[PDB]
Amino acid sequence: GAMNSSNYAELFNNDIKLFVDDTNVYRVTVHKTFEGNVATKAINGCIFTLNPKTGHLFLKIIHTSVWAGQKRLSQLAKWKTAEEVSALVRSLPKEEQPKQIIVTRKAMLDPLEVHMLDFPNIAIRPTELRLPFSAAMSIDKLSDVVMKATEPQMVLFNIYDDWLDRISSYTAFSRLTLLLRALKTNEESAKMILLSDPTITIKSYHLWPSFTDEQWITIESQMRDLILTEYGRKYNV
Amino acid sequence: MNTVPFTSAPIEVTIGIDQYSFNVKENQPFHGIKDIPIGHVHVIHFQHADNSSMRYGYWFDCRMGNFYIQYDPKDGLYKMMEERDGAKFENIVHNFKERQMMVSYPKIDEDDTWYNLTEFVQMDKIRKIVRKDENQFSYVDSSMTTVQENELSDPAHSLNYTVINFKSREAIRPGHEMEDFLDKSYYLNTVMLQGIFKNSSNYFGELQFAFLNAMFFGNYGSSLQWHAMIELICSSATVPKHMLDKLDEILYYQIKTLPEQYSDILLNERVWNICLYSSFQKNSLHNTEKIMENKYPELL
Ligand SMILES: COc1ccc(C#N)c([N+](=O)[O-])c1
Repeated sequence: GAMNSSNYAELFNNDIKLFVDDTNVYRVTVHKTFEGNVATKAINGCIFTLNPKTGHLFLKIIHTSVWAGQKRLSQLAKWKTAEEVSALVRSLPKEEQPKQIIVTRKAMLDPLEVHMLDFPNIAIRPTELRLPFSAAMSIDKLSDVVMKATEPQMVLFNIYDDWLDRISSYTAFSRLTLLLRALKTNEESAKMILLSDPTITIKSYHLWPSFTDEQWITIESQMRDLILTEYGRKYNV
Repeated sequence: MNTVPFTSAPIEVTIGIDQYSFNVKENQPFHGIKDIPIGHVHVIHFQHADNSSMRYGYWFDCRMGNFYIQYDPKDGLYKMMEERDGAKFENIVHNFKERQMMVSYPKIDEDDTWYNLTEFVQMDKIRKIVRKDENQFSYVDSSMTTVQENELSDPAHSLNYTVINFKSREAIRPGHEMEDFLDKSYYLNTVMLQGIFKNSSNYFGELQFAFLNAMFFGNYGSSLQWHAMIELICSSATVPKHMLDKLDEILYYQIKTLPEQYSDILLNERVWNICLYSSFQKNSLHNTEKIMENKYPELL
């Protein structure tokens, strides 16, 4: 059934599982027309498919051409997501296929279940967690590769960089979700915190800065301050 | 006009015959039901005074044989049986008709209700849903589960309705996942109508039989089947015009006949609201939508 605070360590056991987030699949800018009406213009999107144990991210870039001549795009986006996730599973060797797929939005359950009928043993699960994966496009290197795409493309990343060399997957996920929650609540302030120091560098093969352990404690503290504040600035407290 | 005689009524029981019913007292001189209209299937059903648990009954067609009811004190129920000796039956029945020991099937002349509820229901199809091939009549009760229910446990005593499952490989063509899930026309028209039922009359017959088992026995799996068969039509963008018109008539008479006090359990809010207001066929069921809105506006 549903994934929540009570079965949280299940994410870091040795059964392969993926989170699927579809928030950033169908993205538009809303604008005025010459006649003064409103129209949308789609921009490239992505499916965020993440192994929370290993950090492996399967970033399926959704090029705007996939929407050409289609109706009800927000509904199609859910089925397109499920088609691509299913195609990904089929492309993996049997021993790499997930035993569970957790969708971050319940509206993905029926599209993914239907696309995975061939895989009766893979459990499709919702979650009660409010995960901040929508902020993935606030990660500069992910945003860059999505916006530069001129065709459909899958790009593979490790969203934990090399952290698993020093910390556990539970701790890595906690750090990831803290960073992403910050970026979602106040992107400018979060980004200032991370890379405002120009003598701190992100490696070419990494997504986040190369912090020492002590600098990550400071960084993580600065993010929790940001989140609590915004939560005050937002409710006045 | 045919007759189902009874050897006796040793236990107090409410007896139903189609949509009619009457109370018989313990050891009352009751010896059966006469003037039963020929040309329709019928159902004779029972609820004991002491145990409202288990409504049960028998689907039959008097053209297929001479049937009589006898109370079995060992199994504790009224059993339908067939008399092969056509003279034992003619004489046994005539004796009871002369002594006026029978109730008359109480059809009003203007009244087409039973025909309208059983228009497409045939005994031969009943007997394939309810498998007991040594008898010409079919026993159903409140507790019997359906084949599909059993998959999710005695197979001899199951209701073998046609399995309908909207999230199944049978329902969903590879490569048409979204199309087939959101528009079930290929499942309705190719898989079910052309492939399994062969024609819409057999589809409607199973739909009507499922409703009648839900209404008369409170059979939950039959109610699931009735709603599934409605929902498959309503969720199809492409349905023959004659089928939609006939469905509207079918459902109208089912909703008309349903006890007003059983609406809460026998009607699935989600299915009816989807069928009448969201589905492709939202504007195709005028008679059904009108009676539903005037009789059960709460459900909607
Ligand atoms: C033992 O055979 C019979 C007993 C009772 C009845 C009756 N009622 C019939 N009959 O033919 O209707 C047959």
